[PDB]
Amino acid sequence: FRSSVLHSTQDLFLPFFSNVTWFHAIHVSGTNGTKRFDNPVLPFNDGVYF
Amino acid sequence: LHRSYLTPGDSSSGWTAGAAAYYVGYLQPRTFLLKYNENGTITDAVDCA
Amino acid sequence: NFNGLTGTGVLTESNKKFLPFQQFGRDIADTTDAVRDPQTLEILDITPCS
Repeated sequence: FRSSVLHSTQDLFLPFFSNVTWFHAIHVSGTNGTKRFDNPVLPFNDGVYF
Repeated sequence: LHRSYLTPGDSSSGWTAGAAAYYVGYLQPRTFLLKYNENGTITDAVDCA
Repeated sequence: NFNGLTGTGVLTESNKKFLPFQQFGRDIADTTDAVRDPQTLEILDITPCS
């Protein structure tokens, strides 16, 4: 706990104003009819702001 | 994803407005100057990079 | 020696409303001040041993 102090830490945080991969996932009824969505495998380098 | 039922006629093109969107960013070894409040909560941060 | 926070000092009553999840409690000069009661939810700030 720290009350009104300034502390510097060296950990793994999400950098500000970067590029985040919005991935839209939901049932997608196709023109043919086959239902699909956005689905691959996302790597976990060392952290995820889900 | 809910195969459940599709109700043809309203969702023929899949979706129009949008159901949900999940964001996946990547954490990076960064120096963060954290400002703690008198209650002990962080109000703002600063990344040197 | 509370939960491993070994140290000498005068344990007094404190107005340090800790955010509901912390325990250690340090300072800017990195001194291990307030410590929360491991058993109860009371916060006793430590002081030098006169």
